[PDB]
Amino acid sequence: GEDTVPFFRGFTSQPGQSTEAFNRMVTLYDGYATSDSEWDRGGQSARLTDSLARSTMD
Amino acid sequence: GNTYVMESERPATAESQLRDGRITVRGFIRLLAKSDTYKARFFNPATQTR
Amino acid sequence: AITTQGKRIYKITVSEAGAYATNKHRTGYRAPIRQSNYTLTVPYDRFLPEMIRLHQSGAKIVNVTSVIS
Amino acid sequence: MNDVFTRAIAQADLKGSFLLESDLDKLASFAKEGVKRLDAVAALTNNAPAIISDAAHKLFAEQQELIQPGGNAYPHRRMAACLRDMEIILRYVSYALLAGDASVLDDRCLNGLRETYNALGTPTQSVARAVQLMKDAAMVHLKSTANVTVGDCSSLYSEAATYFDKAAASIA
Amino acid sequence: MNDVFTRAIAQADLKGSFLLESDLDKLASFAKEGVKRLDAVAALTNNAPAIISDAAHKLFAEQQELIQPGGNAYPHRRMAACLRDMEIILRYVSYALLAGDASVLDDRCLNGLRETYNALGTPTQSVARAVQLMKDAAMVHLKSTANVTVGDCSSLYSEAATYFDKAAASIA
Amino acid sequence: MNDVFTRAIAQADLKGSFLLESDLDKLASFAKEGVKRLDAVAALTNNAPAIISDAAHKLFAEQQELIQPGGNAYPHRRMAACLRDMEIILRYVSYALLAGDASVLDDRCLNGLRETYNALGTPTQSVARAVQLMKDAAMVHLKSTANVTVGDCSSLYSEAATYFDKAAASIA
Amino acid sequence: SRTVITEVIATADSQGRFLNSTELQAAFGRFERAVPAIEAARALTKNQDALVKGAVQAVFKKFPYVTQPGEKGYGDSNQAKCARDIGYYLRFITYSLVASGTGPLDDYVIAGLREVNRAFNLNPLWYIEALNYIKGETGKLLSGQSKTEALLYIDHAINALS
Amino acid sequence: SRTVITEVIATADSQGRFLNSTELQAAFGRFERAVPAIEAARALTKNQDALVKGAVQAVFKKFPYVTQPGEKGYGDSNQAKCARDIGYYLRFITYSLVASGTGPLDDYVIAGLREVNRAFNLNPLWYIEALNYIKGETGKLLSGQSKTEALLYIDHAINALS
Amino acid sequence: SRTVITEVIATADSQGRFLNSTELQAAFGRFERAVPAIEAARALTKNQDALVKGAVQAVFKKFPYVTQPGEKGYGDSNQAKCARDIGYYLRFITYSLVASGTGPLDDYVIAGLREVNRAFNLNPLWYIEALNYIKGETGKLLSGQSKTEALLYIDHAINALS
Amino acid sequence: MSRTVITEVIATADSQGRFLNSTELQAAFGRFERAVPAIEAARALTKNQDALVKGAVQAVFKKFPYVTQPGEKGYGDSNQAKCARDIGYYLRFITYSLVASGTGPLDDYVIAGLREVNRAFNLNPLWYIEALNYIKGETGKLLSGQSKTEALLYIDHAINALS
Amino acid sequence: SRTVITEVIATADSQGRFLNSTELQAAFGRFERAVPAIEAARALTKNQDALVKGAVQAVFKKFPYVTQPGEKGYGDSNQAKCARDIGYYLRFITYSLVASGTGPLDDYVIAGLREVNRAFNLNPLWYIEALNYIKGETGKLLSGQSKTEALLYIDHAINALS
Ligand SMILES: CCC1=C(C)/C(=C/C2=NC(=C\c3[nH]c(/C=C4/NC(=O)[C@H](C)[C@H]4CC)c(C)c3CCC(=O)O)/C(CCC(=O)O)=C2C)NC1=O
Ligand SMILES: CCC1=C(C)/C(=C/C2=NC(=C\c3[nH]c(/C=C4\NC(=O)[C@H](C)[C@H]4CC)c(C)c3CCC(=O)O)/C(CCC(=O)O)=C2C)NC1=O
Ligand SMILES: CCC1=C(C)/C(=C/C2=NC(=C\c3[nH]c(/C=C4\NC(=O)[C@H](C)[C@H]4CC)c(C)c3CCC(=O)O)/C(CCC(=O)O)=C2C)NC1=O
Ligand SMILES: CCC1=C(C)/C(=C/C2=NC(=C\c3[nH]c(/C=C4\NC(=O)[C@H](C)[C@H]4CC)c(C)c3CCC(=O)O)/C(CCC(=O)O)=C2C)NC1=O
Ligand SMILES: CCC1=C(C)/C(=C/C2=NC(=C\c3[nH]c(/C=C4\NC(=O)[C@H](C)[C@H]4CC)c(C)c3CCC(=O)O)/C(CCC(=O)O)=C2C)NC1=O
Ligand SMILES: CCC1=C(C)/C(=C/C2=NC(=C\c3[nH]c(/C=C4\NC(=O)[C@H](C)[C@H]4CC)c(C)c3CCC(=O)O)/C(CCC(=O)O)=C2C)NC1=O
Ligand SMILES: CCC1=C(C)/C(=C/C2=NC(=C\c3[nH]c(/C=C4\NC(=O)[C@H](C)[C@H]4CC)c(C)c3CCC(=O)O)/C(CCC(=O)O)=C2C)NC1=O
Ligand SMILES: CCC1=C(C)/C(=C/C2=NC(=C\c3[nH]c(/C=C4\NC(=O)[C@H](C)[C@H]4CC)c(C)c3CCC(=O)O)/C(CCC(=O)O)=C2C)NC1=O
Ligand SMILES: CCC1=C(C)/C(=C/C2=NC(=C\c3[nH]c(/C=C4\NC(=O)[C@H](C)[C@H]4CC)c(C)c3CCC(=O)O)/C(CCC(=O)O)=C2C)NC1=O
Ligand SMILES: CCC1=C(C)/C(=C/C2=NC(=C\c3[nH]c(/C=C4\NC(=O)[C@H](C)[C@H]4CC)c(C)c3CCC(=O)O)/C(CCC(=O)O)=C2C)NC1=O
Ligand SMILES: CCC1=C(C)/C(=C/C2=NC(=C\c3[nH]c(/C=C4\NC(=O)[C@H](C)[C@H]4CC)c(C)c3CCC(=O)O)/C(CCC(=O)O)=C2C)NC1=O
Repeated sequence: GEDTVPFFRGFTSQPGQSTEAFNRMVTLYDGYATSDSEWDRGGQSARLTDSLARSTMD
Repeated sequence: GNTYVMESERPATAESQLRDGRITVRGFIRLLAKSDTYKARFFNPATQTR
Repeated sequence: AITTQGKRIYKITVSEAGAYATNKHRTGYRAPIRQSNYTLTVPYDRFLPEMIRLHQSGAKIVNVTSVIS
Repeated sequence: MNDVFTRAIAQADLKGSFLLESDLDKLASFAKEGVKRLDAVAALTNNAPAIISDAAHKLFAEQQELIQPGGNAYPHRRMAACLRDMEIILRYVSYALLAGDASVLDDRCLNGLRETYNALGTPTQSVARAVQLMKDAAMVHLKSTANVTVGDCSSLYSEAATYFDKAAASIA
Repeated sequence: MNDVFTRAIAQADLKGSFLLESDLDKLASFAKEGVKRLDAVAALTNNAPAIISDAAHKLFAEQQELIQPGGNAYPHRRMAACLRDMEIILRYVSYALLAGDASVLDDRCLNGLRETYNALGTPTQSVARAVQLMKDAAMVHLKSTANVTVGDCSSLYSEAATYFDKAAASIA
Repeated sequence: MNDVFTRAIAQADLKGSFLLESDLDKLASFAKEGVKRLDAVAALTNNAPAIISDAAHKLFAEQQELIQPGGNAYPHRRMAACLRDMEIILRYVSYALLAGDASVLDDRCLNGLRETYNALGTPTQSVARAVQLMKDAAMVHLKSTANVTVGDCSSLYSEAATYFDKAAASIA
Repeated sequence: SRTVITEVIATADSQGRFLNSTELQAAFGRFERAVPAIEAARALTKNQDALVKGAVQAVFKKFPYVTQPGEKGYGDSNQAKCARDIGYYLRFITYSLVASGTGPLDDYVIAGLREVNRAFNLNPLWYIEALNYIKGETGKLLSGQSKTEALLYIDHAINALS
Repeated sequence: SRTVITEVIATADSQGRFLNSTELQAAFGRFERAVPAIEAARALTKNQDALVKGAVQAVFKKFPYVTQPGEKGYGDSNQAKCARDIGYYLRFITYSLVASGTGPLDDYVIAGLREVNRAFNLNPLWYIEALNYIKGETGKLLSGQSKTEALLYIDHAINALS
Repeated sequence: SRTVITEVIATADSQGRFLNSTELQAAFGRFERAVPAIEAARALTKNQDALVKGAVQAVFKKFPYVTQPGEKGYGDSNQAKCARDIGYYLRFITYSLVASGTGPLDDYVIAGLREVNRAFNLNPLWYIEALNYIKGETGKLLSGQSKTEALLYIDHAINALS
Repeated sequence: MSRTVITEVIATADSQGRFLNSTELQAAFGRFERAVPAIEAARALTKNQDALVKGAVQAVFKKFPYVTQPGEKGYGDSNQAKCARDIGYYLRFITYSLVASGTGPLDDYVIAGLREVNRAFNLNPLWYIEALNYIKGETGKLLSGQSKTEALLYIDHAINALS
Repeated sequence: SRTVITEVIATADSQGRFLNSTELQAAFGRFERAVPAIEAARALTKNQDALVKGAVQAVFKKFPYVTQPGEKGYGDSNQAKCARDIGYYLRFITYSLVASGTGPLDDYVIAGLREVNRAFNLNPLWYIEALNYIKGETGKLLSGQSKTEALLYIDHAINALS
């Protein structure tokens, strides 16, 4: 909505959402503490790309 | 992404305008995305896919 | 945006016409019901998408005024 | 935002009883002639680049004040918006043609476009002239009978003329 | 959007001086008698759905036209809107009642609702006497001493009546 | 938002002629005096916090009721808004000064402020006095030539005078 | 009012391009669907009163326990309004049959159904059983296509009630 | 301003729903805490003048190097404004007690406090110590609950100062 | 039309803050660059008609398939439009030199180019070769800072056209 | 990820959190009934691809012969081999989209990124426009009835993408 | 950090576009302005200890009560910390001069200043006084271009403090 603060709707099935989004954002959240600055090196490498690779094929 | 937003970084004008309400919260989110520090945190050190 | 075209923001006054209310009811009230009449500030750059999305929402424009010139 | 069949159903609803036999027959005839109108609108969509090219070239031929310095279509973006406005207007006209109802056309931006152009300062009769030029190019491209057998199209052109005149009146 | 407490403090800040003793005394009178008003609003909230249902029954009994085709509530979703609207108006009555000030109802609802309903074309007098039906059912359930200590609430009844009256008058 | 060179380009384009050699000469005169103007804007920017502090201090000196109860800025939020609005007015006029033209100030700053102040009941004359106090402190601080080369600044004096004068006129 | 052509229009106008092959072909397909549905709706409009009344008595027969003092339908006025309710839904069945879409149904009755039923304490299963009665007759009254899309529409109606 | 019932009503309208238990219990909480705040307001009503005066002298005392000529403390209008300031703050404190919430205090003094504090060289710790003095006399003027919530409200005023 | 000053002020407004070392330095650096670009623009203006005719004949020579009758390049009205277009292009190059930024060229021509050209069937190679002749003639027109500025702006115009 | 009738049906039904209503089932039936003429068109165009590609080569040569001139990008044996291979690819993909009864194969395969190819390689669509025009001229007799207009639709969609 | 070349790179990257004439002009301007800035850097390099001691003793003059026992300035280790802080400030000012901007200064002091100021009660007025003394003495140490740009860096830091 125009007046709602965005939140993490992951871990929650969205209308017509892929089964992969749950797994990816589980792998990507990892708690409150996970910061995505230029440090911790986790906000730099694309963790999701390996999983996304499987989506195009079957 | 749970990065601490340091106090000097914030635009007082944008938050004041949202306080008046000429913009929705969505407009303030847009303006915040246009902030340089946002790119500095994410666009600047990370690959475009990441 | 910085260009002479990008400036000249245009105010938009929006009314929730009956079509918009019928659309919003059947899509579902996932957002709070806000009053029918509301003015919105839209620059030249995103001028078209505003009433585009409002038209797909079923709403209709009251009037449009230009902030700059 | 209702279709022609939805229009008839809406009247049947408001009068509170079932639809009448003549309404049923006219809607059946509309279903039969839907083949014709879908042919016409598909040709329109195919010929749409040709229609817009012809109409715009005739338009910029018949007047030059848009292209001269300071013109309403001079900065090479305003005339781009001109092209976009013609194509979207004819898109709406085709929408009304296939839907069989002008109420959806009026709801789609016709309630706002007149004051939009008034605020922009755009000459509205120029827009009407461009719409009529597209209407002419459209009827010309529709009279094209390539790779297709012949059938009744006069009523289709009547409906197209009514829609185009409605658009011209609504804009200006 | 204020209550008696906030509005009184507002006047105190207006004069710039401190609260008067008598002001604080009226405040204490409100506070100690507050739990009465709380029990009233709680009973209202609990009995709400039955109030809506039976007032709707009276609504349909005393007029048939809305049930007939073309009624402002004739479509299923338009009557659903009718019901949710009595719901929300009595809800705002409950709010202003708990706050003890009409201003919270005024600013939060009336300014937009007036134009909304006038545009919708629903008969304002009809909605007002529907508010009267709401008032009647609510007074029935408010007179109810169901499982509560007995006492005096005449002033509360009067002010609930006044809130219903202001809602009906503004909505008229 | 634009600057004077942009206006020259826009007028030349809308006529479709080029910028005349006299126009090029006056633009180059601005350019060589542009160094002068940048020093003026730097004097504004460095002294802007002190300018605003002193101007607000004196503003409260002549106007006591405003921070007294009943004043438009008596609550801390409202006088805070006073401070930051005077800040932003000075910042936008500084934008106009370094631009060498005024419409950059009007397009975003002086576009919607007056109607908001009329609706809110803000005393706009007090705001005009604040802006001319910005003038006073800007003259006090920009006349300081210590730690910078000496020269003529009557052009900058007149130009900043125009910007503050038109800001006060638009606001009030 | 989302008849198939209506969402065709919505998909077309949502983005910038004209109508491609798929929506034209779907519009054609609907335009041959129009006929058997039209005879189905006409046949049902011919058989109005007997069918609606029989549906009402079927509701009595499969739900006898309410028929006692305890029906919201108990009393001549309430039974008559049961009949008029069934008539309204028959109206909407015919309208959606003509419209080649759930348009009338989802626009009017399916829109905001469950909360209205909760407010008025009207068990949908009664309506569902009435439409199963309608299933029983329409198995004979209509044949082939007309039968098939009529059955599918009233299936969607059942699902809407559920 | 806002009292507890103001957040109550704002939330209830935010979800667009009727008030359940918890906010009604908050309504209680406010009602039974009203009386102690009531005599707190009584006391602060009676005592104001000496409170303001003592705040002036105490802030001049533990900050000696501000009193002398050549800085903020010197100049008669300066301490006149100090007195008016303290009167305003403790009046808003009385408002807080009456409202049983930060509402009036917050929206009247707390908003924009910092930028004013460095926008006029007015050191906040001046006001923290003024409110510390006010704690000093209220530790004796009031008693029991009235004392407790008055302490809490002046503490929040200090906390926003700090 | 955009000037270094214009982007500077727009970014400052977006951040809502005064101009620092970087913005003042950019302002300066654009200011000394103003005079040689002005000289370049004037030297291009004085050679306007010769440049237009030279571009016309250069486009005539480069593509053999443009001049013959029945083609889009052929035409007295077509060639009048050619000369008008070339005058527009070089005048807007001078405008960008005036602003000391590409913004004038950018918005005035570059915005809305490709879709317009494809809607009207305009070969971008035509404008590429025309501005290539402009490059060849302007290289001998100017030397030093003016030459560098003019060549950069015409190169950017070609890159947009290419 | 190709867009076709049934695939976009599945995507749309997944989108709204709903099952398949009357409209999607009827559209599926229409796709089944319309596939057979598309099958006939695809098979018939598969039979005579040699003549179509060779005639297209000569036709695009006739339209703008100057590209075949020496010193131009069109002159050269490798250029001719590439022309033949490209036009073969076009007819392959057009038959593909005829089979799928949707532009999605063409969309993804060619219409995705074709424009930058033309700009980066100076291959003005006009030659491929002439190629597809020749294809339509020849297929104006190859097919019949429904299959005729079916092939015409997709080839003209490719034209509009090129234009 | 943020130096003119770095903003140029990041901005060009934003719109996904190569560099243009304007940003190369800005880089050029940085290149010539570096030489006076480098000279200023040398001047501040060889005067560091005098800078520090003079600033600390100026703070003494304006704020001697700070050195009183029970306050911050009291304590030899406290004063070592004062001098170390001022030296850090001056080193970051040197980085700013060599950077043709305020990038490293912002990144390494301005990010998080007022927070620590509140934390250890570090009054920014102290550092305003220290940098004002540094400004006054650089009025003698430097002259002309280097003087003016170093002054702008120092007073930008001052205004950030204020
Ligand atoms: C779940 C939270 C909760 C509630 C709501 C509650 C009910 C409640 N309502 C009260 C006030 C009251 N309110 C009323 C009025 C009532 N009597 C009639 O006259 C009216 C129909 C009706 C008004 C709606 C009365 C009689 C009291 C008791 C005051 C007294 O006589 O001392 C009191 C104070 C009486 C006492 O404790 O000695 C209680 C306990 N108790 C709780 O723990
Ligand atoms: C939701 C609860 C929460 C957690 C779990 C949390 C940990 C946390 N520590 C962070 C950075 C930091 N955290 C510390 C603190 C540690 N490092 C030093 O060794 C200190 C001795 C020590 C403190 C005891 C420091 C110094 C940084 C800055 C490091 C950097 O990013 O450069 C960040 C990055 C935030 C940002 O800048 O956007 C997080 C999220 N923060 C939270 O809000
Ligand atoms: C786009 C950037 C931007 C601008 C330009 C801006 C100006 C601005 N000033 C406003 C009202 C106001 N303007 C003032 C100031 C005036 N009243 C008196 O105090 C003074 C004499 C005088 C100042 C010299 C005040 C006090 C208010 C709000 C009244 C209140 O706080 O209740 C408002 C409406 C509500 C608000 O946010 O305060 C805006 C939007 N705000 C922004 O975010
Ligand atoms: C999905 C897109 C589409 C396709 C594939 C299509 C082909 C098509 N259109 C048909 C009907 C037809 N279509 C037309 C077309 C008219 N003739 C006039 O000259 C006008 C140029 C034109 C516009 C009205 C005619 C005359 C018929 C046969 C008469 C009838 O409608 O039954 C038929 C049946 C005739 C037969 O097979 O023998 C086919 C196969 N039409 C389409 O819309
Ligand atoms: C919902 C559908 C929709 C419509 C109908 C619409 C009309 C429309 N046309 C506009 C600009 C424009 N439109 C035109 C076209 C007109 N002037 C020419 O001379 C022609 C005769 C004529 C074309 C028929 C022009 C020249 C402009 C530029 C006006 C300006 O830059 O100030 C604008 C302002 C923003 C923009 O597009 O840049 C709108 C809102 N916008 C929409 O989103
Ligand atoms: C901000 C708080 C709020 C208010 C003030 C409110 C009233 C309200 N009623 C509305 C529509 C409506 N309201 C009604 C009810 C009226 N017509 C008849 O049925 C009755 C006699 C009468 C009710 C007693 C109807 C039927 C509509 C739909 C109008 C239509 O479909 O044309 C609308 C427009 C969109 C909507 O919410 O449905 C509002 C805002 N709703 C809110 O959430
Ligand atoms: C197209 C829109 C439409 C709908 C959705 C509709 C159903 C409907 N049923 C209603 C109540 C009712 N509905 C019924 C009929 C039901 N109760 C019995 O158990 C039967 C098993 C069953 C019949 C299948 C009865 C008896 C009432 C009266 C209950 C009351 O008034 O509270 C009402 C309230 C208005 C009135 O009193 O007439 C409606 C609108 N009628 C419509 O025109
Ligand atoms: C309802 C909102 C509101 C508040 C909060 C308020 C208090 C208040 N007093 C002020 C001035 C002042 N405040 C003080 C008091 C401080 N200086 C020292 O003397 C004392 C130790 C210390 C007191 C604890 C002084 C001396 C001034 C005058 C500043 C000057 O000399 O210019 C100011 C700043 C305006 C100015 O500088 O003239 C405010 C906001 N007034 C209001 O309308
Ligand atoms: C000020 C902004 C502006 C620009 C940039 C501009 C270029 C331009 N020239 C046009 C016409 C034309 N332009 C040309 C010239 C080109 N074709 C070849 O002959 C030459 C190699 C080449 C010139 C160097 C021709 C021949 C036409 C004829 C109409 C056509 O068929 O497109 C058109 C289409 C509408 C018209 O003017 O009639 C545009 C947009 N017009 C503008 O208002
Ligand atoms: C990024 C480089 C950096 C800087 C710039 C920095 C400033 C700094 N100085 C500090 C201590 C201090 N800073 C001062 C200086 C002030 N106090 C007053 O007495 C003087 C008037 C005034 C000097 C002008 C003093 C006395 C202390 C010791 C007491 C304390 O604040 O904890 C502290 C608290 C931690 C500590 O040093 O023990 C910081 C963070 N720290 C850093 O790591
Ligand atoms: C980005 C770095 C930069 C800065 C900071 C800068 C300021 C500046 N302006 C200059 C010219 C000047 N600037 C001024 C303006 C000042 N003198 C007047 O008295 C006023 C107090 C004030 C204007 C309001 C004057 C008078 C001159 C010398 C005459 C002239 O303009 O040619 C000079 C040349 C003198 C020298 O090198 O010592 C500098 C350095 N130039 C730069 O490239």
